[PDB]
Amino acid sequence: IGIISVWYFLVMPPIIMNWLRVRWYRRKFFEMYLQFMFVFMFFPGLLLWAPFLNFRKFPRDPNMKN
Amino acid sequence: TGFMNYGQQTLRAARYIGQGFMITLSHTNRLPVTIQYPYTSERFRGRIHFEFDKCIACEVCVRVCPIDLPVVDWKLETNIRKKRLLNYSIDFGICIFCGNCVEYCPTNCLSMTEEYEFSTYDRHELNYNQIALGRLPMSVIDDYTIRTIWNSPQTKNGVN
Amino acid sequence: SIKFPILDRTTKNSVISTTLNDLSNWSRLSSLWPLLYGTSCCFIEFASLRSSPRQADLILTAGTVTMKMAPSLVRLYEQMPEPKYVIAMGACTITGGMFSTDSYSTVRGVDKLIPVDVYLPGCPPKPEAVIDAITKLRKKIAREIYKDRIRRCFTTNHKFFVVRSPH
Amino acid sequence: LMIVNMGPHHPSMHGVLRLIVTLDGEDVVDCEPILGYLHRGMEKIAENRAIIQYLPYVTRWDYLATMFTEAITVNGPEQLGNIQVPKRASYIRVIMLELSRIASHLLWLGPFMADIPFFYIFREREFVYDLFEAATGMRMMHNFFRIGGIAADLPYGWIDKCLDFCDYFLTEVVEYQKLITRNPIFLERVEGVGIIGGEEAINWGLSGPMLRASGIPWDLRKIDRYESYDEFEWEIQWQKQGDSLARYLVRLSEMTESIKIIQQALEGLPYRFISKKPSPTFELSKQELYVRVEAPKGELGIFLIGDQSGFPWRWKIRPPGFINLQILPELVKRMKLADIMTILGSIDIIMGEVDR
Amino acid sequence: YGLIWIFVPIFSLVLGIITGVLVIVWLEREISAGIQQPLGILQALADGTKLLFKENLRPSRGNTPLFSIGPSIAVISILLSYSVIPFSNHLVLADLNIGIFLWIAISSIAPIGLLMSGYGSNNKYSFLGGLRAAAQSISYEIPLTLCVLSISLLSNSLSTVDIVEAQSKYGFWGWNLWRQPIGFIIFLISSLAECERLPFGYQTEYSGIKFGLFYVASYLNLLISSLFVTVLYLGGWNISIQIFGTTIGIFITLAKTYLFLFVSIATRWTLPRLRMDQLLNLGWKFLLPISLGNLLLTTSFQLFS
Amino acid sequence: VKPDIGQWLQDVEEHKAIAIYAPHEGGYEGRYLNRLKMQGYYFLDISARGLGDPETTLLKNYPVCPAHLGKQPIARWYYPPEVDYRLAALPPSAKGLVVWVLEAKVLSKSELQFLALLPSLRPNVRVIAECGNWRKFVWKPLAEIA
Amino acid sequence: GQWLSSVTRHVRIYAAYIDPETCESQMDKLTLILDPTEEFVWDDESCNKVYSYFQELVDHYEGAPLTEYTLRLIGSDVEHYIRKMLFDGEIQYNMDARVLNFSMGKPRVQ
Ligand code: SF4
Ligand code: SF4
Ligand code: SF4
Repeated sequence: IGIISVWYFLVMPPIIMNWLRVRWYRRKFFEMYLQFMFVFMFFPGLLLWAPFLNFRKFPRDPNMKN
Repeated sequence: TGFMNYGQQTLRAARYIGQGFMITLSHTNRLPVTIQYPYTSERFRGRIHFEFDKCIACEVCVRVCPIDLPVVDWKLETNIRKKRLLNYSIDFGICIFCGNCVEYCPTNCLSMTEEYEFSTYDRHELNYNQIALGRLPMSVIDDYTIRTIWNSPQTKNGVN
Repeated sequence: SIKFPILDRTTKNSVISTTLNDLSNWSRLSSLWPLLYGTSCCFIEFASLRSSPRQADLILTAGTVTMKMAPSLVRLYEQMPEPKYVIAMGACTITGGMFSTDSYSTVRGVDKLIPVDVYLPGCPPKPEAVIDAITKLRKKIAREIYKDRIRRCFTTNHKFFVVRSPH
Repeated sequence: LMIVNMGPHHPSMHGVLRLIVTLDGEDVVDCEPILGYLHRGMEKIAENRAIIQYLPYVTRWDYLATMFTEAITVNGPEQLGNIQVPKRASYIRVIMLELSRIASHLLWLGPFMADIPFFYIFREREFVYDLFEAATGMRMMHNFFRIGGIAADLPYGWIDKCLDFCDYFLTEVVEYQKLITRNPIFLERVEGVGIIGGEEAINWGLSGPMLRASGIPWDLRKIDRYESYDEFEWEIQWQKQGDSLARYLVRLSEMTESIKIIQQALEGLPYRFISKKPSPTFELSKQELYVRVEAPKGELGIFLIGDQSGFPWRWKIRPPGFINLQILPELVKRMKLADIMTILGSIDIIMGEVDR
Repeated sequence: YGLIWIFVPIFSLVLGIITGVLVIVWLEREISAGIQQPLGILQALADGTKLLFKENLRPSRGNTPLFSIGPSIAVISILLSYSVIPFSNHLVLADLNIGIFLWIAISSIAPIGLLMSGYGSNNKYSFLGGLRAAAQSISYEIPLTLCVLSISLLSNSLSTVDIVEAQSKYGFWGWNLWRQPIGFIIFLISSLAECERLPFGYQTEYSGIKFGLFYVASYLNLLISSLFVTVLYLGGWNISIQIFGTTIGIFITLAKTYLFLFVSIATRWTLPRLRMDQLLNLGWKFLLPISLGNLLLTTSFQLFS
Repeated sequence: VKPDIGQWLQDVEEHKAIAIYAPHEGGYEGRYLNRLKMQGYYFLDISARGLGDPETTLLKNYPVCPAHLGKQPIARWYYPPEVDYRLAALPPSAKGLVVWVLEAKVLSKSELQFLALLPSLRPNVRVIAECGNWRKFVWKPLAEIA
Repeated sequence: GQWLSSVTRHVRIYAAYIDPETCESQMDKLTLILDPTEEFVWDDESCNKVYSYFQELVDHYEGAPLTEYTLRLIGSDVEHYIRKMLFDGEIQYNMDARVLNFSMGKPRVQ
């Protein structure tokens, strides 16, 4: 069960959060309904992915002018 | 048959709850707009842009103001009609941005901008100078987190 | 002309204690949750952005405060006394607003009534101005390390009876 | 008889007010409305300020519809000096005043439906404030009323959005009309209150929705020939059901009547921005002039005794809703703590014009 | 070994219900961000630590033991009855011969915490609010335990794992949605209405950790009512129309409790307060007689079984 | 997030002029200010969104000019300076430096930011903690463009 | 109602049964709470001087009805006395609160 636990706690949560990102607007309320059910079922694996956020913000083709 | 009338009232109630549930389920489909943080036209009347050498005489900002807040000291220079203006002190805690002297200026060096991010940590910091009031705020197209704000259009559904 | 602090040392200088202080401060800077406090022209930002008057310590004063409003306001701050502060989100919570000269029944700012961290431009700005204000406040609380839990009560009182004349 | 405090932070959000009641049990029987909370002293400062300086001050009265306050306080000096407004700017003023009446009634029924949600009306309100931004530029803090009309001109996008507002707005209005016929909780939770009739609402002080709730076709701008009201389509609510749902049908019919007025005024276009502007500064005369306009709450009024100076010698305002607040001491006698929320909703009042 | 294997289902269950109340907080925030238009997942723990690290805020009233244990009993009255849920054919906390009956007792000791809250607060506001909250916890208990009784009468068992197995005989139609939809409506209105959620304070002196206790007690009340929606009407782990059966069954019952969370929060946002008179008109003159009515119906119907 | 390193403290004690490129994503900015405050220092605040002539405001006792509401006179008095009075606002001796926390990178003028960074080089106990125009991550670039 | 006070910064009337910091119920015992916000230094001898001055002011200014207007007058000239005491340097500031707004203006070089 430790193999299945690290599988469900490592492979699942970035794909789950990615499906939460890329399907935030492209959804029926049926689709938002099943996504809400999925994110309710799939909560405590998202603890190692909650503070880290890397591929999130570039809605252009900009340059790092900082 | 009073409990039958209670049942008929709840039948009409269940019909209304189902119809209003369809209405609210359709109301939950407001996906494209979603106003939030970024993470208007020229008459925003936000932060007031000021120019120092174009400000010359008539002191109309201290007169048409509803509270008379502007404090500008001036000493007349001889034979050249120069008032020697100094320290254009505007307190935005005193200021309402109600906009009288913005359009009532004879010089019209008072113009408005779109800046409103003046939430500060102290009240004595709000006493601004004439060089702080001459700063171009922001070109809001040129941010990596701000897209085009839906000014002319509405419900574009183009971000997705 | 100011006073002098103590400034002896920082006793909690382990990695675990400063880690817990940083995490508790950042989570304290994350969970604003205001009790709203509208009932004025700055209530209009609430629809774009509890009821127990001792719960929410991170309230911002988004309202036009008057002299008759002031006893209930200082009682409500007595109901939020120790942990957190208030944010002035109105020119009338700062300078008295547009009636700063001639208004008798309106206080010239709550800066003579309550400790205020952040002063706003005042009259209803855009709904992201309150977001920038609570972000600044989060940067302010992030500077705070909970003052190393350092405590003083004055307790000034006269037990002589006043020359009273009630109704 | 446990005394309710009725504190400053109400469980509802309709202003700050004081309604201490003895309430023997849950039946409220005696009302003592204490006011003075949102007070500014408009009269003495208005005596100490000019018209162009108390003209930014007319925003703190009925700020859910700010066109009415500045409209009546600019229509004061227009009829005082007998300066003619051209027909184009006056009709555009009629359009924006009826749009502000629309905004006042929808911003009433928003938090009223929230107490008894926000984005069910904000889908409309974002385009409504887009119309306010295309009309004057501000959200609700406009300063665009002159003696000759609007201070600026209408842009070429605002007339197109005004043409689009009718089939953007009336469809969701009539989708919101059928809810009270469908949903019986409005037929059982706000049904009943408002038991005053017409001969009594004329008797005390009432005007607006509380006077049109009894089936009286009352209108100032129909009796007084003002802004050519008999040209446009009118249907003043003669709904005689009395109660609070009668007031809701009154407000739906007033919004639909304003929709009909604006829809007939979409293609009217009978004429510049400001007529009679030689100089930036002027004065006022000394007459005995009380000017009034059809408020959304009923006969907003401006009393004026002149000084022939830069300052008015007397400036007293008769607000509609503050005279409409007098009837609750009589509409408190046989109701509940669960009823006073519906009462202070159906008064349709904010405390900006109350204390002032 | 003598206590580790016994403690770890309790520990895993406490961690599971903390994650579930995190789900309920951020899921009501997500439905409010859908109907009202990452960092947000940890914002709920930030809420919990904002409510945790605070001031005690004790006034001058001399009811300090009741002031301490008021919100504590309000938490216990939900937390003690999480030993009851058969998430699968295994991983239930106890065998629990009286399954739902202990839940009815622990949910019935909740007005004790409500009256202890109404007396721990030296305020007439929270006094009247504790009276109202205790009275609506009392008032909505009877059709609640009536439809509980009717489902346990269909199953002829009180133990929850037995009724969860018993729902899977006819198949998809064997669930109690198609056996008692009327009693399902009873359990819907009793689940939504009791927790001061579907109609509507009384925390005007409780602050700091006690306000957080009332917070977590209300949302765990929502959690346990939702998990009984799962294990009564929707099914525990059966989708008919080793180790992996437990792992798929916990996903099935969590999808069912997410379904009821979405239905409950949506019905909260689309219904207002019953204004406290139709509330009791419902729970006494309407809801209790029709709960007795479908009790008589299921009593007549179990003769042939 | 939360990369455990005090390299920003090394930058503020080495360069003492760093643009804090950090978003409006909550309070992820004051943690290094809290570590400077826990080191015995004292940190006060400023903002360049309405600060004009910054060297004439931090020194040279810029004027008070109280805003009369049409009732009082001009009363051209001289208020004490910003950072000179802040150096006068250190009553004990254990305070090693004074941190000037600036939180407005826009409306700043590149020339005047270099003038303010040179004013952080004027007093040895002055630390410049300016903003960095709100990048997505937390970047501590030094005053190179200014 | 029950609160009868004119409470500002550094001056709070609070005519209630307050011996210690626990509020109550209301009586003729005016409990002058000073400095709620930790704005100035407020040494104990100077606090005793200001409290004795306020006692002399409420002793010489009574005789009329002690309603709210006398409370406004006595808090107002008590704040004038605190301002003229801090301007002469008897009351320094604090710089230990999170604001330190310098509510009475910066002391000049005069
Ligand atoms: S800016 Fe306006 S008020 Fe100032 S001197 Fe010029 S004309 Fe006069
Ligand atoms: S911006 Fe507005 S308040 Fe300020 S001086 Fe100009 S007109 Fe007066
Ligand atoms: S400053 Fe003006 S808009 Fe803001 S709260 Fe006060 S009166 Fe209202």
